[PDB]
Amino acid sequence: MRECISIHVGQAGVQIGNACWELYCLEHGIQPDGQMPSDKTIGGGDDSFNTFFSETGAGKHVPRAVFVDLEPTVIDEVRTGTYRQLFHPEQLITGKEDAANNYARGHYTIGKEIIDLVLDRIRKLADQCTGLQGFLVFHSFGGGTGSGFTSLLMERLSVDYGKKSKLEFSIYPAPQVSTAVVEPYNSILTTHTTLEHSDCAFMVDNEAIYDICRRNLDIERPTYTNLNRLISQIVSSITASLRFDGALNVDLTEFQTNLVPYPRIHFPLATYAPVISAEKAYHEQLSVAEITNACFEPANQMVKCDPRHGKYMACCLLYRGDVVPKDVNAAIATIKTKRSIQFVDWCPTGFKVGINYQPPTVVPGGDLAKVQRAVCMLSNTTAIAEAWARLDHKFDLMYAKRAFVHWYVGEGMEEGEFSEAREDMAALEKDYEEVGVDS
Amino acid sequence: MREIVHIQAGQCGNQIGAKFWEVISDEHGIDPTGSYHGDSDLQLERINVYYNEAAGNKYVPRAILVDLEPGTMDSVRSGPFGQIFRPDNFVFGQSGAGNNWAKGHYTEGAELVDSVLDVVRKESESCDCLQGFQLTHSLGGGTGSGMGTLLISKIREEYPDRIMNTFSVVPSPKVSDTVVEPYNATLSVHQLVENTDETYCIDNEALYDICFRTLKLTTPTYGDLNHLVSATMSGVTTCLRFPGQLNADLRKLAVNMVPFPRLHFFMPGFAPLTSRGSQQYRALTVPELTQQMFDAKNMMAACDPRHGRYLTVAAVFRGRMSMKEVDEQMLNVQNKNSSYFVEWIPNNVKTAVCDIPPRGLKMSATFIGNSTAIQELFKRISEQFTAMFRRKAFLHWYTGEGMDEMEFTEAESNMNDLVSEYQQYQDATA
Amino acid sequence: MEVIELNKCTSGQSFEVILKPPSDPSLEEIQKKLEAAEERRKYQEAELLKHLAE
Amino acid sequence: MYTFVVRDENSSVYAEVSRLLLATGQWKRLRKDNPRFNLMLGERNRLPFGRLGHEPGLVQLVNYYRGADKLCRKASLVKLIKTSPELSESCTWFPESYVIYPTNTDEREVFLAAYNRRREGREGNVWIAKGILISSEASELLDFIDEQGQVHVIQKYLEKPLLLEPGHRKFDIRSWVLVDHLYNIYLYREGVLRTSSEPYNSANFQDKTCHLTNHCIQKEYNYGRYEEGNEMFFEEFNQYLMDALNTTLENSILLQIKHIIRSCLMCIEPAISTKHLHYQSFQLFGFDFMVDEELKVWLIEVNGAPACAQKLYAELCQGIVDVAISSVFPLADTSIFIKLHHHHHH
Ligand SMILES: CN[C@H](C(=O)N[C@H](C(=O)N(C)[C@H](/C=C(/C)C(=O)O)C(C)C)C(C)(C)C)C(C)(C)c1ccccc1
Ligand SMILES: Nc1nc2c(ncn2[C@@H]2O[C@H](COP(=O)(O)OP(=O)(O)OP(=O)(O)O)[C@@H](O)[C@H]2O)c(=O)[nH]1
Ligand SMILES: Nc1ncnc2c1ncn2[C@@H]1O[C@H](COP(=O)(O)OP(=O)(O)CP(=O)(O)O)[C@@H](O)[C@H]1O
Ligand SMILES: Nc1nc2c(ncn2[C@@H]2O[C@H](COP(=O)(O)OP(=O)(O)O)[C@@H](O)[C@H]2O)c(=O)[nH]1
Ligand SMILES: [Ca+2]
Ligand SMILES: [Ca+2]
Ligand SMILES: [Ca+2]
Ligand SMILES: [Mg+2]
Ligand SMILES: [Mg+2]
Repeated sequence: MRECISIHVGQAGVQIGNACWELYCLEHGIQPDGQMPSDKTIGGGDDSFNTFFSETGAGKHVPRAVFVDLEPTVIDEVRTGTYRQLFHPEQLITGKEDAANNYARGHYTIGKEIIDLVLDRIRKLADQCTGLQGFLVFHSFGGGTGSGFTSLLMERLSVDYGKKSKLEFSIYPAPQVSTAVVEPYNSILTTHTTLEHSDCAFMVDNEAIYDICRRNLDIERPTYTNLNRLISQIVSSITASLRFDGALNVDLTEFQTNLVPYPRIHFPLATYAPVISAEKAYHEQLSVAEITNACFEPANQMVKCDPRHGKYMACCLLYRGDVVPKDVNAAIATIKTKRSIQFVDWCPTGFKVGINYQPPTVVPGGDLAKVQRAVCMLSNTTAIAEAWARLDHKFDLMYAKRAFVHWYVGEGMEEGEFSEAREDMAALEKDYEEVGVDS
Repeated sequence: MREIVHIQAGQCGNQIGAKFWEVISDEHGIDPTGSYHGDSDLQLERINVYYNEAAGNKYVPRAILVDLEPGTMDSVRSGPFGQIFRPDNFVFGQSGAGNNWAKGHYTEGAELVDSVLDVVRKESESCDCLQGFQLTHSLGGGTGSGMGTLLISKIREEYPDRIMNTFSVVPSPKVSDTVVEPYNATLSVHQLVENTDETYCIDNEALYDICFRTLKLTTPTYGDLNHLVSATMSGVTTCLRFPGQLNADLRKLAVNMVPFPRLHFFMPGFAPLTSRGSQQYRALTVPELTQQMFDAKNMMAACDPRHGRYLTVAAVFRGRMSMKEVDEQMLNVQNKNSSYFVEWIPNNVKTAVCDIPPRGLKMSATFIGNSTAIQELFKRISEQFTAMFRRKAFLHWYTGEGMDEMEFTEAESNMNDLVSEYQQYQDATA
Repeated sequence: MEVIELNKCTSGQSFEVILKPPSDPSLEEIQKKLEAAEERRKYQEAELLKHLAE
Repeated sequence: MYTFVVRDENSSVYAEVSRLLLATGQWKRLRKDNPRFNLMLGERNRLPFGRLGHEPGLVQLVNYYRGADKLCRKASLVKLIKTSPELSESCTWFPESYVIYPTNTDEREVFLAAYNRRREGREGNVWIAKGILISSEASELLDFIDEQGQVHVIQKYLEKPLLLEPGHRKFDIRSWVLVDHLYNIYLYREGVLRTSSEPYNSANFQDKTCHLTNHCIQKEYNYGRYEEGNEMFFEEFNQYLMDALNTTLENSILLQIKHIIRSCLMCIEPAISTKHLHYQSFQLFGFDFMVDEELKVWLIEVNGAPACAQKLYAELCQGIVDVAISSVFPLADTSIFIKLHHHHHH
């Protein structure tokens, strides 16, 4: 058993962390006070859930988590909310003033005066770890803290923990719920800076999630709370193999092996089904074939893009609920004949399958209906580069006029860091195109 | 917790400044004594942005009141919310500035400014985390204009990493016949371009025309003009004072609104336009608000927005309404008039919704627009300036206080540079 | 077609199905980068204070 | 007010559609990089399909189907037919064809396999390359291919074309097909024969004003003799099939054409359909057919950005607007197309 530390950075990172640990707690029957009736090794152990929780003699299970925000409002909500007791005060780190939507202010200006403290609070978790594998990091691409401080933090964990794996959960900016017009700038900056330091990153476009909520949960205007509950189910789905017994994706290293042959191309697409509104009076339970087939609908992806026009390098299916291999194999047989699924030549056309029999747990009074069976496909497809293209085009439009750049120069960043970050993305979109297209 | 220090200067500054404290103090349920009597915790969550707390759970505006004559400050002191302001924050001279920028900036004002800074300093030091300063003043007189700009320069010296914001009333000959206003205002604009981060241009041309043409007031008074100012100020500060996501502090607003450090002069608008007293019986639908807040006739700066392009926009809807319908309408204005929004700043329109409406209304909308059409404002001032300056007329009042003609020439040039930069981006394209 | 690495347990099972075969900055360099940015902010601030002083 | 942008200046067809849209006074044109359009009329290359359908508040439609290039490049078309079981190598309406590269994948050896059973049957053995040359002699083409640089196609040449009289002439048929956003397949009722003007010279292959029926290669070498611009339309060609062959256009040719069109597009429907997508596509294709003396129809090529013929621009472009666009974006307040559908039960 090897432990994992979750780092949640900025409002989006924190709020989504909140949502994930609430769900993790309900999944493993851990209560708000930290007590776990089902756990019989009081005060310790090396069960699979202990990858995410440490224990005390008083019988208390505490996240291997650190929340950091440069302003305090959001982490205060954690400190006074339903899960207040679960966390130790030293795990919740806040500043006085925030990064004001500026990567440079978050990286260079405010980053400096707080990086050493955060590394120290992380080190206090790593020294309760018999065999740490590495970290899961949660942040927004578009916030000042989320982008600027995260990339600094990533650089430092590479140095103080070189042999350790780092996974990201990253919120890609959408105008329907964004709060800054500079989100493209921050997004490119932080991507450039974090790319060598990250082993595997799962992007979630707030646009995709927002629409899934309108379309499938009948929510007139989704809030972060709606979005985050949905996101937390996808995350939970992804991490389930680290927290439960199984033989697939049992460690962070395996995510890289199973999902990322070419290191820079480390952005797998997540697709999830079924998402069903809790208010739906009558619901016909969806079969294995049907929800597997929904995994190849763009409408169900975390990023809208079209995988028919790219190539796959890998694909895992992660099932929760009443599912057996026989049904999965038949579903995959019909689906291959019906759909456009082209792998790269240097990869086998196949799927690694993971079934966990426990059906998905939903938050009571949440918007999601309980379902008999659900699935989350993770596919490394060059189609995801469409999201890079979009973000780069917007960056080009603004940067051609130097709009807003003075705000970054004013924090000590050099203008040339902009074009260098943009060169790195140009090469990135180039790498995706070589891999994915022929003539 | 992110405190703002407010300063109000000169007759105009203090008149609108007082009205602002009346209006917001009522939105946050504070009464003339300074006691909370509201019935919502939304009212108090961010009360420390503008009020200090005091013994007996007392709220006290973080407000410095400045003038070179006593007159108006005795009118502040014995108006409705007069008692609420902290008495040692009244800083006043005796002489007045005689509508003369130079006196306010270089002679009479320099004597007073140190005492205002002492009061600013005492207010800055009890602040958990000071975000910056907002100044209310006119640009056409001597104190708010000349001394006000002096203050700004000095505050930036002591707090160079805090945000500076002004609500600056621009003069118009439709409202004042004092002949040197264009001088005073060109000299102030010079200061403003260099040393503020955000300026709300509140044009007395526009406020008068709104009162006359739209509110059908045949003899608008300063009371009527100020009712419009206070509603706009209430609206443009909503996101700072209530819980919220977008433009919730001065720095974040600035980053969203100012693509180029010099182009930080904003056009505010309001819907629905009301005259004081008379009630408004129909609530507006969300479409009417949207169409109106973007109407030229609802702008507090007398510029035609169809003559420019919007660099950035912030919209704030107040009241109980469908966010779905607001997003739809906000999206429909941009998609139906997309050529008026610069295409090289994607998604440049940002929209917030606060559940508390302003007193007297079920629904309202405030618009803040950084548009290239504001150049019309600076050209107008510049035309009036040049007509006098080219014969050196009225200059002896300024040269008599130590100034050189050079200083006028530099100022005219800087304001003409400003105007051409607006033009540059008006014409730009991807 | 071909199922492999079948693993079963009380919680679930996993396997692979195959339809077709084939055919770094130092602590130092960081503290530097941050420190240069800070000097750049100090210079920018000093120039302004120089200007305010004139 | 719907809005649109134009990103191919050189398109005969969409020039006309702009004009028709503007003229409704319910469409406003935007500058080419303004992202807030209902409709894009796109460039021919590196069209940014990846930036479509992410402007909230706007239903977005484009005049190309991403992926349709697989139909419309000779290389890919040939590949698509062999490889796709719905089409297959059995396929009897496409000329036996082969992809060949220079030596600067390939199936050169497999080309020879057939070349040396026609030289071991002494029958017809004329082939065609893809700048384009016909020869009986393999290496005169193979050495022609390596000496040109690009990837090419070798295709059995059709020695026994149907010939028009008077003239002993050759021709191809060009049909215009509109596929809308619902994947309705609409065949425009007017098509056109693109005739040769100079008797089909069998035993000589250099004098190519007779073997190639391209409007441009006839002009620049008897142009205008039997019909305007070497263009025979359908009333005429039908009438001639009646008089001279006792049949109709519908029966002898058009059924094969409809069949061939349906099969090509149904084949790729799963790969390109925009049915569940966040943006919507339509596209005008031009299919090019040969007819042999037996009245057997053969598919020559598919064009992804076809031009119309002068007389027909008006009617076609109106019809593109009617069915492709105003179906997605209705106005306030005689069908020139034949819809291709067929659900046989087996
Ligand atoms: C003689 N100038 C007029 C004026 O000053 N009028 C004054 C005026 O209207 N004043 C001062 C108002 C203000 C108050 C408080 C009031 O109580 O009236 C206006 C300007 C808002 C006044 C008091 C002399 C009648 C003025 C309105 C500027 C004007 C300008 C151009 C063409 C015609 C009239
Ligand atoms: N899905 C989701 N997105 C969020 C949430 N909170 C903020 N965002 C998004 O993240 C981006 C804004 O970043 P934030 O996380 O607010 O920024 P921050 O990290 O707090 O940075 P500063 O405030 O600049 O210090 C925008 O695209 C928002 O839509 C959240 O709870 N869920
Ligand atoms: N296998 C074959 N048998 C007989 N004739 C053929 C043939 N392949 C091509 N041709 C003739 O050559 C002409 C031109 O070939 P093709 O149409 O492939 O080139 P192209 O793409 O440059 C013109 P377009 O795009 O309008 O079809 C055809 O119209 C036809 O007359
Ligand atoms: N809108 C408005 N404008 C005012 C008011 N009082 C004065 N003005 C205008 O302000 C300018 C005169 O400045 P004033 O503030 O009186 O001079 P100061 O006291 O020396 O700063 C002229 O343009 C006047 O029209 C007011 O209460 N409201
Ligand atoms: Ca235990
Ligand atoms: Ca004196
Ligand atoms: Ca002193
Ligand atoms: Mg934040
Ligand atoms: Mg006065």
